[PDB]
Amino acid sequence: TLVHVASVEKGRSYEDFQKVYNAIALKLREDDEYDNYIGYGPVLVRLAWHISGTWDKHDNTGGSYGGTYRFKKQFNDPSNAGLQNGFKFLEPIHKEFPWISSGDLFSLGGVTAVQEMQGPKIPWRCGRVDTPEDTTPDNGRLPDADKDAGYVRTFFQRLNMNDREVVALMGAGALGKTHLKNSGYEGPWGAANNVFTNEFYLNLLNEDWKLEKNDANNEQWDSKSGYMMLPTDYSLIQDPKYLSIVKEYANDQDKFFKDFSKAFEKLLENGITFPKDAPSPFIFKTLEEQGL
Ligand code: HEM
Repeated sequence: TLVHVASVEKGRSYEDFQKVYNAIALKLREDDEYDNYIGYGPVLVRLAWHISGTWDKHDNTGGSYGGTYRFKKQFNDPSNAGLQNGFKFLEPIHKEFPWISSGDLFSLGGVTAVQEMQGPKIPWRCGRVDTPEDTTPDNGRLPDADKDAGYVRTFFQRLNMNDREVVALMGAGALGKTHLKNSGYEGPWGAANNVFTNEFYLNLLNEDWKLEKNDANNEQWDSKSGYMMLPTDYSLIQDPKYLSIVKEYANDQDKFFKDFSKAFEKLLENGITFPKDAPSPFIFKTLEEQGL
């Protein structure tokens, strides 16, 4: 198991990272038109999870720390197609703040997007360090969507995530949508695409789902309301343990926010050793809380 010790960007503290937060949040506001006015919030949240989700607990490869990845077929793979827009969004931020590492920026982008879409506060730690010499390909490390509950449970054990963590994670605020041309799946999980909610769980339990074939010839669960669920999403109510938790989050927004917050931060911090002398996690204020 390689060891990856967090190292604070030289001389930086809270206020420096809140400035990066603010520029990300302000660009989020400014580039409102992206993806039929969904904006960049959702792809940023997906970007943070994708780079973090390359981690393997068994040898500590991958993860957010090194910020250095090689994306299968340079994003023209259904597993990662669409993420380049997220990296392109963060390039001007990186140019404005060249001192932040890549792992810190990718992960802070996901935290910023969640909060600015009114999701829970997500504490965030700095100190990931680029590892240009050691690149992690995402190839085969992220999960397939045409699978069942056992697949999902087993996949996530590699990320040291349990049933609750997994169900909290996948709902992912019901942000954004699947795009047929990226992934071979089409449609949103809910009606409020760029607001962080527990509506994934509600829709899953309350919508009338039909198992259909999309124009890419892949099966997905569809509702007359125009929502969709991937086979892996749907499995969360086919498995009896997952189903209980789905119901729990459907019925308690605050519990879901708190569980999501813990699991997302954990996900974003996997693979990383924080010195005992490391600063405490930062909780960034939103633009709205700052009156900006
Ligand atoms: C079993 C695990 C999961 C599967 C199979 C998977 C599958 C998918 C697929 C197929 C898409 C569509 C990509 C495209 O068409 O644009 C996608 C979207 C997305 N994923 Fe995942 N995902 C899973 C886990 C996660 C989790 C844990 C998060 C974050 C906590 C998440 C975040 C998102 C978000 C926010 C998008 C929307 C992107 C956009 O609107 O541009 N996913 N995912």
